[PDB]
Amino acid sequence: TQAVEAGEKTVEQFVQALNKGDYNKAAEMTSKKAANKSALSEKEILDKYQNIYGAADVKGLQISNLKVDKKDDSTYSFSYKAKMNTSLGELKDLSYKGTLDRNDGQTTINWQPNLVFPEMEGNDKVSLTTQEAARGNIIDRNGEPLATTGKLKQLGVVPSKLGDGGEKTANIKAIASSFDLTEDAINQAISQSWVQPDYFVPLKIIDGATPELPAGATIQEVDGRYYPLGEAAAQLIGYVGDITAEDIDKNPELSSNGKIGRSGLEMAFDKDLRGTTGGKLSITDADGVEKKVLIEHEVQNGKDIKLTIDAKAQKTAFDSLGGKAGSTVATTPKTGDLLALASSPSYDPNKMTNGISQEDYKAYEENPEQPFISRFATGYAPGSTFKMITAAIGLDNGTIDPNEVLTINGLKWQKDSSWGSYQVTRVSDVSQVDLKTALIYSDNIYMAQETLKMGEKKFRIGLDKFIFGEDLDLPISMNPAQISNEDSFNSDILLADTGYGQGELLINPIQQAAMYSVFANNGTLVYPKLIADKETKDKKNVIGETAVQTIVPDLREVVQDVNGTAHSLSALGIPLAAKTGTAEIKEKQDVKGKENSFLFAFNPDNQGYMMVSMLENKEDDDSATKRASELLQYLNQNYQ
Repeated sequence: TQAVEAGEKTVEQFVQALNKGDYNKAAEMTSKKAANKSALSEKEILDKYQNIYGAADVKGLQISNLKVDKKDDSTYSFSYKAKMNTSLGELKDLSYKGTLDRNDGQTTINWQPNLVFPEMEGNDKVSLTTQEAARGNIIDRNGEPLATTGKLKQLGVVPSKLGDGGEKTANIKAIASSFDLTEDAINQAISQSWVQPDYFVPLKIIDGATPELPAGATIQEVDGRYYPLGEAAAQLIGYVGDITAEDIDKNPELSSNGKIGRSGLEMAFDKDLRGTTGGKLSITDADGVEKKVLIEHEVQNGKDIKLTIDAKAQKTAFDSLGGKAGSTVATTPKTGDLLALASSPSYDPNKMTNGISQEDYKAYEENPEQPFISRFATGYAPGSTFKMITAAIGLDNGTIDPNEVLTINGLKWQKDSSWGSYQVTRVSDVSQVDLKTALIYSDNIYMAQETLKMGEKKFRIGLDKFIFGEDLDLPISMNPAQISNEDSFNSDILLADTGYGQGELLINPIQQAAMYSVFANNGTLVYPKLIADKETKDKKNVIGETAVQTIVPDLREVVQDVNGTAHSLSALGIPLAAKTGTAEIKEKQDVKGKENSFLFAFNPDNQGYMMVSMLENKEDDDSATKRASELLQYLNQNYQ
């Protein structure tokens, strides 16, 4: 027991040193090279672990069922079960045996080749064969490809077949002026460090038809991840990149020369799409002949993933933004299917995954509009579109009378003189404002007064019946919506601002479509759904059915009334109930009013579609309503 406990400590340190990848520290715990001792020296044990555990990508060696006895006077026998993770999976239940050595006051391990793998003997070799699994596809609700693996036309140049002098200058100009490529980049690619005279230097990937090949140009069809919608769904789908040496260290089950999802659904579903690597890890004889198989299973390709996205609605919603900063969400509000998740501006995922220069990558990250942001998953102030929620809350608790008319004089209003130089501002000087007039003209002073009349307690009681604080069950990384920073406003000004969707509210467009869905389900909140096979989840009795059948008739007037803020949508001639809205943000980059334009619209007859669009930091004379004409027509025809 005095030395049997110190012997178990030596086995614990030897296993730990192998687990931490430091094989030299484990080799120094072995006895000298002999017949009754260790079979190899210091550096020989090191190189054997570094080769075998390195080729199989062994990681995470942990043991159990450790038992150390006593064979001779200076020899203790140990044994333990162990498991490890390799390139082909898990090595469950491995019976290890060995003997210790209590020479002097330092116990060592009589190392044998059976400590690498159980049934290894002498000069036994280890081989590993692997077959890479094809990445699964991402399809829409109708089977259209959003992210598939197919053949790509690769344009390249051979420097030897270009010209010895003078002729090479005309061909580089003949290739740059025929494939829409930089004239100074074709010369730089053929003059890198890795380039040889007779090599094939790749350049650009031809998307559609291929033009005529000048002197030196040639096409070589290669395979790779292709995104048909391109930038129209870049933030949602994402892109895949080359797997690095450190990516394998975190997960040894990745292909050593495969593709790994870097963002979006390609990364959130990287396990379901990459499949599993097939092959065999076998111990062989000294002559190279097979002996014992440790792991073996066939290659299993990745499973396809079907979304609720509509490829046509996704491209229309993105193109309607015209490259401006903004986002658009289209849903079927009765089931929760996300028809389109557009974010603009965007980046090219095909150029991203098929070799991108670091100059074009710097343009993406240095763009002040930030095309890498998934704006449908970024928290914003909902804007004065939120006046629907504050009105519906006000109708349930009996605070707001739909027929009561407030008298508002001017464009600015403050409660008391204690507000200092702050005033709630409206755009239309309407003297007699009731609830219907406040929703048509988008009056902030009306809801600002009705919120203070309602009080903070009754306001939050109605607000807490929504999805504030909840984490939506979606494969999209996002933060939960919040009413404010703390559990109390502690400010009449902050309370009034929250009334018309300002203040410290933070709700991303996906969460907005969830809350606004109560107007298409008689007050029942329907949670959004991205995967097609998911079950519809709902939250009944968020607002009263009385408040819905009172606001929705008024929301029709926001489109039909000649002074309605969404009157330009009445040109469509379709049954529409909409609600506009703006939000003024005070950013510090250029001290000036950055205003965000919002639009919410849905079909009030069949509740077939629902849309929430936004223009971030909008230009002058621009709005989300000016751009929603095309998407609303498509959703009205195909989602009745």
